[PDB]
Amino acid sequence: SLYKKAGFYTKLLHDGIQPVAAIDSNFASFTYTPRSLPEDDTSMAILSMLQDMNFINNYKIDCPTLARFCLMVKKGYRDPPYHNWMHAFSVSHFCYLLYKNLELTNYLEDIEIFALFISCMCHDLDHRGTNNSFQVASKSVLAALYSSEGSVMERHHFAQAIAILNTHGCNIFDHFSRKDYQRMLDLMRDIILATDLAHHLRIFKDLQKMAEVGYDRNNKQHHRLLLCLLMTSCDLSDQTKGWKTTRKIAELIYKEFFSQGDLEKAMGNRPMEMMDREKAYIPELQISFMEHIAMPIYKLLQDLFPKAAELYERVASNREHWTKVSHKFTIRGLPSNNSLDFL
Ligand SMILES: C[C@@H](Nc1nc(Cl)nc2c1cnn2C)c1ccc(C(F)(F)F)cc1
Ligand SMILES: [Mg+2]
Ligand SMILES: [Zn+2]
Repeated sequence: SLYKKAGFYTKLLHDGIQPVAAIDSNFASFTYTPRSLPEDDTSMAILSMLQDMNFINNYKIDCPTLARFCLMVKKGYRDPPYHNWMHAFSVSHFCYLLYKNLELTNYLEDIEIFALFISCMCHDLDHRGTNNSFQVASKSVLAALYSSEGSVMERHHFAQAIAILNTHGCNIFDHFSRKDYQRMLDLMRDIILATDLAHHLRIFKDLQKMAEVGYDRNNKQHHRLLLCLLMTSCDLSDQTKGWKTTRKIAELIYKEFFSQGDLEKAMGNRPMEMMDREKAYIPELQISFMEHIAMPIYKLLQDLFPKAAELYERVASNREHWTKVSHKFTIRGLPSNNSLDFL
């Protein structure tokens, strides 16, 4: 359960921002797997995405400041199996794919899309590989700061994002007017807080109604709900990739969950069954997560954006693959080598 912080640029500045096609001809497609990209090329890819969406020119973003901001955000992640920089990078890449493939500009303001992308980058900053319940139980400093207000980790992720903006030479919004600077902070707060599953469970019935009635670009509330739905679709986007991606992410997520469970046992507390390596049956848990959480999110995305149908079909297909493969996975927890390659 020990996950370290690596701390407390020229290669990015000299080698100019790259055209996205030079990274991969499939870079702007829903079939691209951003986890395939070498970790050392991810900061360059973030810059390339912001340039391709024209955010650097439209918001007059200072490129050295942007390069420093990206490296600070990258260094802001610990190394648990799942909630690391590669997860934030892949979530950020999905936001870019929604911009490129759906008609985001016809649904949200440019500032809201910029905020969605920056939030994707920051949304799990300094994650400890433990959930909100653990913060409360371990009586952590984060729980002391935020438990009474809800969404402990998510409030921390946003505070970490703010601390980066406040770091000398990293303020990408420095030249913004007081009103626009504040709008960026408010958007980043609401978007990061939307990543708490408990918040998604609370606003579901309303997302279910926005799609039932239809999206209205003039309803300020429709903009807020959409950002919540889009942020959760970026968060769970590993489920929209190929079977091998969902299998590898299940391995990473459960290795992280099982480490929390071992830690709870060491503290003399009984962990949730899904976090207990002696009780959890991964295929059943994954199928339940896809049916209750991931599939309804992509079904809503499909209802609002017709071009998003392929995303929902891929999630449904992956859920079908888990059912069919379950007969070959006869054990609770993970095998001795922590790998699901046998599937
Ligand atoms: C922390 C993460 N939890 C998961 N739990 C399980 Cl059982 N499997 C998972 C994930 C993520 N990917 N997979 C495959 C999470 C859940 C819901 C959301 C939200 F709904 F809000 F979008 C955001 C993150
Ligand atoms: Mg999170
Ligand atoms: Zn996340």
